[PDB]
Amino acid sequence: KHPKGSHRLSPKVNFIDVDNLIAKTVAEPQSIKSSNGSAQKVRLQKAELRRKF
Amino acid sequence: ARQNFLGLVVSQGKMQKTVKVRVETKVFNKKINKELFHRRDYLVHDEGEISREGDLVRIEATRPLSKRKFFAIAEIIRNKGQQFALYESEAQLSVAKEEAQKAKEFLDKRSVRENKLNEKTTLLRDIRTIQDALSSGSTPKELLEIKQRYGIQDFSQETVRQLLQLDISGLEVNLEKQRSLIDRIQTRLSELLSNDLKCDQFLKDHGVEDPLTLKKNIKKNLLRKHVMMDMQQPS
RNA sequence: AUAAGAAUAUGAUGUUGGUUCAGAUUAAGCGCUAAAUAAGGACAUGACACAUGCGAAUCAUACGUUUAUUAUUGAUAAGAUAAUAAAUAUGUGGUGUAAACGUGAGUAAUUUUAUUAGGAAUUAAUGAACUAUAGAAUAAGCUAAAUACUUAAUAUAUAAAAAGGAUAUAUAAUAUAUUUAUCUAUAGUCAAGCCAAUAAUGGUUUAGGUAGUAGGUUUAUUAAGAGUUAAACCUAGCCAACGAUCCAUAAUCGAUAAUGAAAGUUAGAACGAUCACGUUGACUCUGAAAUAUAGUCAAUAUCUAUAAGAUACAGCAGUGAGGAAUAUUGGACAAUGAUCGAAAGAUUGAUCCAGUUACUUAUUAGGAU
RNA sequence: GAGCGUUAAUCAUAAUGGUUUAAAGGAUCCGUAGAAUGAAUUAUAUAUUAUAAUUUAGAGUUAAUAAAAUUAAUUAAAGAAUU
RNA sequence: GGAUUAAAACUAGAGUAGCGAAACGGAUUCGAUACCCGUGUAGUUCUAGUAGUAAACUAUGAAUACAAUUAUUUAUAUAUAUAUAUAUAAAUAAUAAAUGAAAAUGAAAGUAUUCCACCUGAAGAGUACGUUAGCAAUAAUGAAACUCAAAACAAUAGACGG
RNA sequence: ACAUAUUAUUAUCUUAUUAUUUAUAUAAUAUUUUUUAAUAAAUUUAUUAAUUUAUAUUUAUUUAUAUCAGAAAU
Ligand SMILES: [K+]
Ligand SMILES: [K+]
Ligand SMILES: [K+]
Ligand SMILES: [K+]
Ligand SMILES: [K+]
Ligand SMILES: [K+]
Ligand SMILES: [K+]
Ligand SMILES: [K+]
Ligand SMILES: [K+]
Ligand SMILES: [K+]
Ligand SMILES: [K+]
Ligand SMILES: [K+]
Ligand SMILES: [K+]
Ligand SMILES: [K+]
Ligand SMILES: [K+]
Ligand SMILES: [Mg+2]
Ligand SMILES: [Mg+2]
Ligand SMILES: [Mg+2]
Ligand SMILES: [Mg+2]
Ligand SMILES: [Mg+2]
Ligand SMILES: [Mg+2]
Ligand SMILES: [Mg+2]
Ligand SMILES: [Mg+2]
Ligand SMILES: [Mg+2]
Ligand SMILES: [Mg+2]
Ligand SMILES: [Mg+2]
Ligand SMILES: [Mg+2]
Ligand SMILES: [Mg+2]
Ligand SMILES: [Mg+2]
Ligand SMILES: [Mg+2]
Ligand SMILES: [Mg+2]
Ligand SMILES: [Mg+2]
Ligand SMILES: [Mg+2]
Ligand SMILES: [Mg+2]
Ligand SMILES: [Mg+2]
Ligand SMILES: [Mg+2]
Ligand SMILES: [Mg+2]
Ligand SMILES: [Mg+2]
Ligand SMILES: [Mg+2]
Ligand SMILES: [Mg+2]
Ligand SMILES: [Mg+2]
Ligand SMILES: [Mg+2]
Ligand SMILES: [Mg+2]
Ligand SMILES: [Mg+2]
Ligand SMILES: [Mg+2]
Ligand SMILES: [Mg+2]
Ligand SMILES: [Mg+2]
Ligand SMILES: [Mg+2]
Ligand SMILES: [Mg+2]
Ligand SMILES: [Mg+2]
Ligand SMILES: [Mg+2]
Ligand SMILES: [Mg+2]
Ligand SMILES: [Mg+2]
Ligand SMILES: [Mg+2]
Ligand SMILES: [Mg+2]
Ligand SMILES: [Mg+2]
Ligand SMILES: [Mg+2]
Ligand SMILES: [Mg+2]
Ligand SMILES: [Mg+2]
Repeated sequence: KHPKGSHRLSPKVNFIDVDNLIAKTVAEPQSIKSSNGSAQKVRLQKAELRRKF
Repeated sequence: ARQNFLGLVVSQGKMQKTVKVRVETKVFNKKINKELFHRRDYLVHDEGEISREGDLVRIEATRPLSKRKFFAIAEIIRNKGQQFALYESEAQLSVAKEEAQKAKEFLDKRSVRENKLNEKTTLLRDIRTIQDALSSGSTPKELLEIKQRYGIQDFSQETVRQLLQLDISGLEVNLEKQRSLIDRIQTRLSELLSNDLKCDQFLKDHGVEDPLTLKKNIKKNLLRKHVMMDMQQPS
């Protein structure tokens, strides 16, 4: 018998799916939004470079 | 993984669900340039209270269970402590029965000796009446009684000789038979080994298959097993 | 891998044995002496007391307030409205000060340090503040007004939100567009809590210690284990001559410094890592995290405004004191950073430089004849 | 040598030691712990260790045979001399 | 940790011839709190205890493996043409080797292994203080400061010796 | 001996503050609630001040426990 209130087995290792990690962390913009603004264009360029990296 | 140690249970039954386990680890002492064993006692959780003092157990790290308890019993590697408890209980019953039997065999022997001390008749005197009545023809009722004191219904010269037999005599004959067997076994094997042809035949006669193709030790054991199967089984 | 001895006993000899010397070094002081330059350091002592000036501000594109001009209105000029250009940070607001800097008092470890390819309770509806993506941003009240605060609405058992401002254009205050902010969710990044094992000074002429003490069960509390804290009920344990308990002393350590052939020994100033503290003690608030250099009360000292007041230089410079002994009441935000701001920019005793001082190191301090 | 000296300190400079007679064998033995040490063969293992089986050279038990009359405790006696 | 532990000493009760701390006398002597003599108390003896100390010495802890000889005893065994002879151990003596400052050790103080106790200049000091134990005397444990460059052992050659 | 200073402790005494926990109010505020005046608008309704009613949030006093600190003892 293992101690009462304790887990008999060790917690399961968490294996990372890089495809899922990429999908949740650096997801692509869902729509091709209209970046007519100067600040919108800069933000779009920075986001694209960050996602590529 | 969780840190596991091997140790001997050194205390049990003093705390509820807690035992003390002695863990010895190997360390190097730079000062004396020697690899030493370092010892430490662990307070260990025993959920099932199965372990006993003397057991060899494996303890595994757990969550904090008390101020000083951080390990639990994970397996009983050897259960010498549990065996000790079982053998002690059995001994009390086993010894009581034997002592009762021996006490009854001592009182019985005492009664027989007391009974014999109540019979004034003595072996010498009784054997002097069975040898005078057998040489004179008189048959006083004492003889009939003597035929009950000893069970010797018939009074002949070959009945007093069987009333006075000493165990030593039997031992002397058993010893001669024992010596004969040993001497015969040795001479038989000694001769067999001297004659390889008679040896090969000997093995085949006793049921060996191609004894010729055998080693000295692999075959002398067969010869020894056969010589001792021809002087101890037939007798 | 790199390992040297010497002087001193004795009448003389051999040996035992201590003492001292030859080497290197310093957070050094002192005596005598002293040229320039470059670089590295500089109160180890009283966590003693401190005159004076500085070290934390910033935002006017949150709200409010105040001018001037022009136009319209006001049949006489007091005001109103809009545009434009300024002013206001002694009004309400936001963000910033849990860091950095300094110090080593406490701390010998239920707490601190170091280490491990350690662990679970199998750690919160925590983001602190950036990144990627998606969605949302509603109605009242209170204040003079608001991106203040309060109460509601709707948003992953379901719970739990918000905020507008600036600039254009079109409308008749509204709508779009741009720009900068607000809120929520998911992941990442950064970053937190808890536990184990091992090691960490001297004294037993401190030998017995312990009574929540050791363990079990349950509730409360927490994101979370556990006599961690509080309550209840049980068992009689737990630690200790391989040194318990107690006392004294001390911030700890390194790929740092010193030394040695090396194992080691010493230091812990300088560089870096960690911990603790900001005159002393306890407590509370906010918060993911604070017994916070905050707040509350008390203690000690000082001060002026005499108030249920303010201050506490272990931030920089500096002064008195103590001591053998440790420096400028300097310059600059040019560089690297940090904070505020949409930006323009503002602030920065962080920092960068210089000053003082042979404290250390290095170079130079004239060759041929 | 822009230092030199001196004081205060740190490291190094002999245990690749000793205890009849020079500092140092505990009066003696018994025996607990020892994180002290300790036989043989073979087979495994994760290996100078562990486990299992097997073995008798250390250490013990019993008996047989021979030998010895001491050392403890207790009780019962003797002797020369002395006053 | 435990047990035993000379002599002296102590507690209680018996004993007390001889011996004999002390005490009191006689001598010796310049003096004689001595050496010598007398009278001689405690003690020396026994029983029941306390105490755990000695030059308690081989000034040498215990165990195991091992190494060259002789001599002398002892023990066991063997043999005989019966009284010796031959073996194997132990003890002791003198040695080789080895070790050692040497004196010497000699089966250890040799060659090795294992475990325990103990030492780190002299003096202060086995003292002071504390503690523990004891009826007590005491026993165990056991420092530091100050001071010094000493201090000690074996051996050598002398000098000296009632 | 002892006179001092420092620290620690407590079956003791006093105790700021705070936390937790009691009891109380003709306590305050908001809402609800029962009525009542005054006032106002319109021609019943609203507002204000009271009373009744519960609810939540506070406040004052109060009970108990713990607690900085000081006193006494050791
Ligand atoms: K528990
Ligand atoms: K000299
Ligand atoms: K010397
Ligand atoms: K110097
Ligand atoms: K702004
Ligand atoms: K400073
Ligand atoms: K410190
Ligand atoms: K906007
Ligand atoms: K201690
Ligand atoms: K300094
Ligand atoms: K700057
Ligand atoms: K010696
Ligand atoms: K006498
Ligand atoms: K002797
Ligand atoms: K010994
Ligand atoms: Mg020197
Ligand atoms: Mg400089
Ligand atoms: Mg200082
Ligand atoms: Mg404005
Ligand atoms: Mg303001
Ligand atoms: Mg801080
Ligand atoms: Mg809104
Ligand atoms: Mg509003
Ligand atoms: Mg708000
Ligand atoms: Mg709300
Ligand atoms: Mg909702
Ligand atoms: Mg003392
Ligand atoms: Mg619990
Ligand atoms: Mg506790
Ligand atoms: Mg309780
Ligand atoms: Mg300190
Ligand atoms: Mg160190
Ligand atoms: Mg430092
Ligand atoms: Mg240190
Ligand atoms: Mg410094
Ligand atoms: Mg603090
Ligand atoms: Mg403080
Ligand atoms: Mg404070
Ligand atoms: Mg200060
Ligand atoms: Mg300063
Ligand atoms: Mg001075
Ligand atoms: Mg400045
Ligand atoms: Mg130089
Ligand atoms: Mg050395
Ligand atoms: Mg020795
Ligand atoms: Mg001895
Ligand atoms: Mg001795
Ligand atoms: Mg034997
Ligand atoms: Mg007597
Ligand atoms: Mg006399
Ligand atoms: Mg005794
Ligand atoms: Mg003595
Ligand atoms: Mg002695
Ligand atoms: Mg003797
Ligand atoms: Mg023995
Ligand atoms: Mg003594
Ligand atoms: Mg001599
Ligand atoms: Mg109170
Ligand atoms: Mg207190």
